[PDB]
Amino acid sequence: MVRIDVISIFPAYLDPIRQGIVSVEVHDLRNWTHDVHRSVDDSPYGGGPGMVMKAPVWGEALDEICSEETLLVVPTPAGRLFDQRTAQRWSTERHLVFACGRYEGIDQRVVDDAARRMRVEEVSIGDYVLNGGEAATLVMVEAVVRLLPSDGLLEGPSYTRPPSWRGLDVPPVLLSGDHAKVAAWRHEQALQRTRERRPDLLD
Amino acid sequence: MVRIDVISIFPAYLDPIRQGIVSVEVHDLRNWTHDVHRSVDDSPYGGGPGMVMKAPVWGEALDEICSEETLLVVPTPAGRLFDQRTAQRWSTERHLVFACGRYEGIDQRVVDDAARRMRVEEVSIGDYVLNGGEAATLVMVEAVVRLLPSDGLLEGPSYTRPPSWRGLDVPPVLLSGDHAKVAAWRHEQALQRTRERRPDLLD
Repeated sequence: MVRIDVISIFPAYLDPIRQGIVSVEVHDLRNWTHDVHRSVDDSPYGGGPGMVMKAPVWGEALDEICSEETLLVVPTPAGRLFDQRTAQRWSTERHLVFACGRYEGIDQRVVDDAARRMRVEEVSIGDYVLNGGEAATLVMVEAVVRLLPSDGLLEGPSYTRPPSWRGLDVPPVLLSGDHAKVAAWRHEQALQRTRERRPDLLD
Repeated sequence: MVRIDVISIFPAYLDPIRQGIVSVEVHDLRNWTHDVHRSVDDSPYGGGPGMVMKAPVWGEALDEICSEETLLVVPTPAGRLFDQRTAQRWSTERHLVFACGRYEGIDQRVVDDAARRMRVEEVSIGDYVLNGGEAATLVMVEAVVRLLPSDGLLEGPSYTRPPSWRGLDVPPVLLSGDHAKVAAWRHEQALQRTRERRPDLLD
């Protein structure tokens, strides 16, 4: 079984996660503050365009939630790219914890301190800016949980009934179901589409 | 104002979207079926590992929701990569529609038919497999809506109080707040981190 914990200051963002192989629980980071403010952020050393999430609050939260077996994931645009190989690899773990940052991110010593007792990976789901880690966590959790109990080319187009719709016909090779003919046409289609859309996959 | 419509067979997945500049509305694709089954899929022409979403159901739904000004977005792993430039570009539109596919995707003639009357973009948020477009839509909507009323390097680490926590000290240059010194150290840090984590950003 995989146990998954998510720590966020916007726990309600993680409601779709719910939509004995996996266990999920969402935690409000403010539960580990000790002031009337329930403050989780403070000014950046050296100056900066926003606020940085406090290390003591996070340290206390990870002290409680994590053990030596935990794989701590930190969603951040400064991280390594998430991909299908990572999702598969994470699917073999027994405890995943997602630390969702807000504002300009989390004090770096959080990750350094945590790395003393567990494994930590800083990852980005893509080259775009979000308000925080929550949406990225939803994507990575979905990608992992679905793996629980021309491959380098894009998928080509798929078709179903009817054979003709609004003037557009299904390619006849697909209707004349010779397996060799279909596969050849599909590899041609996958090739052209990869060239058109993701030439980097060929370099 | 940007009007955003999302069409899905799992509309409840889009609840966090709610968390006069933007308008959001989620639609259940099954509302445009006309059979007791409320069937949205059928067998793939030429054979395939799963089912393909029907073109008539989708055509009817997009007939109702889209107009000539609509930018139709189709989340799919066969699409162009979503990035920050796309998010900015989409933020200038007046009507975004997200067509969330399930199973092996949507009959390709849906996109071809739609492209007769509107602009259509097939996009992927990253190189990983999800169960459907819904989670990707949450990511792209967040990325766009937040834009409404060493740049090639990763962000380096950020620090806030205290100056020493659990044996780990904030780099002294950040405490000795010379703006020139801070910036130089930060560009060095951003450089090394990009090299370590995303060498492709340098190629």
